[PDB]
Amino acid sequence: TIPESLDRIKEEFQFLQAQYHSLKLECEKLASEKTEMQRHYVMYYEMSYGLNIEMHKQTEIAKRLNTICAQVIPFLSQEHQQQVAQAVERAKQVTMAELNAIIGQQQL
Amino acid sequence: IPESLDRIKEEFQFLQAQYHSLKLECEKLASEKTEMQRHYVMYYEMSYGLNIEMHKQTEIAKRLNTICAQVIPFLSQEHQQQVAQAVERAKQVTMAELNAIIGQQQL
Amino acid sequence: FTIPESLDRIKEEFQFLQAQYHSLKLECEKLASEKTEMQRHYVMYYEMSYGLNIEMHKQTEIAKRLNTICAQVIPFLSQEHQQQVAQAVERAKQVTMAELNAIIGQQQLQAQ
Amino acid sequence: TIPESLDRIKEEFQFLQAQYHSLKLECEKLASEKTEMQRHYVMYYEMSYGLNIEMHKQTEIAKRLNTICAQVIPFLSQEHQQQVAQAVERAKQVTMAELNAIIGQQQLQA
Repeated sequence: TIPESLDRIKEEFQFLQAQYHSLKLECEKLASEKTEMQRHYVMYYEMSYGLNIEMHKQTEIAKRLNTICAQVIPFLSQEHQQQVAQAVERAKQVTMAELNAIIGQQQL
Repeated sequence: IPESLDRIKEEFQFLQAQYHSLKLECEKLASEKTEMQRHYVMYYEMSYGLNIEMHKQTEIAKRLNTICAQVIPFLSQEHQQQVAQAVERAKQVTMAELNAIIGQQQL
Repeated sequence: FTIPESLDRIKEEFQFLQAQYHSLKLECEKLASEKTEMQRHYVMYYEMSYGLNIEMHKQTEIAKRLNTICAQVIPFLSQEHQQQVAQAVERAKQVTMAELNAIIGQQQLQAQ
Repeated sequence: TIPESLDRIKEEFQFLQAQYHSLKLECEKLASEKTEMQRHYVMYYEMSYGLNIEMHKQTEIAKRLNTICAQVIPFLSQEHQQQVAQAVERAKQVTMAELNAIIGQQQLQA
């Protein structure tokens, strides 16, 4: 009709307007979340890089030390060689037990 | 009257345009946040998985130092000199070396 | 934005307009009746105007004839008497408003 | 439901406009006409009155004249009475032809 159509238009307006509102807040939350996520992302990236360097360094040092020991072993007594062989053998034996054990020692 | 209906129609176009644009931008934002959440997760478990190996290598290193230091006084006086210098040579890493290894590992 | 203050404007103006259309319609609808009354009264008074005209001319001519008669047959009578009749004729052709009022009042109250 | 309703409003508003316009027209024309009929009504009312008066006058005069003619009838000749009675009977008798004729005369006269 005519007086019932004019109310229909305003009703539709209030509804649509509400939609734009909720959408706006919802998108604001997306700005916040995306930003925070970005911060954390870059953070753990830098972590990955910096730790990768260290890991590589320690691997290298270890390799070197093993070279020294392996090339300095024959310059020893037989009874010694028999011992340092297994000593080196277990020095390269590292388990998650010891691992997390010293992890907590590091964090505390 | 007729100059007032067009206010309704035009303002409506204005509003729906706004809502449409905001919808588009918002969907783009969902895609973005989800994508960098994926990236974040990836680099998180990167951090963890690398940290494990790092501490592992550190521990191996300390142990090796222990042996090569405790089997050093059972060594020769002219030899202990060589081995000590060698130990202090091994625990010494400059950026050039690590660079040279990084390049070597990614090909 | 003033979309809600604009939406009710057209409502107000609408019912305003249709109110005017209503009032105008009843006014015109009455105007038809009044007009038909004017017309009817007109045809009545026209018809009666004509019908009365015929009678007026008739009685005019009758009176004329009768005066012609009385004057023409005036000298064919007594000498002392024609001077009386000659006066009766004068007072006859003289009609006063009082007499009129009398005749009308007689004519319309015998109509009841 | 929006772009199909706005045009509906505009359309029916134009409709209403047209309606009121036609009505306004008929109203004006009815004012003019009703005045035209009221005027005629007045004119022929005044005419009715003005003719009524004169008719009544003539009828009264005729009545009196008949009275006189009846009164002096016995004072005339016995041979004449039988003529003047007939004369009066002919006078108070008007046919539509005489009406027609004299109306014609009074008209083409002035």
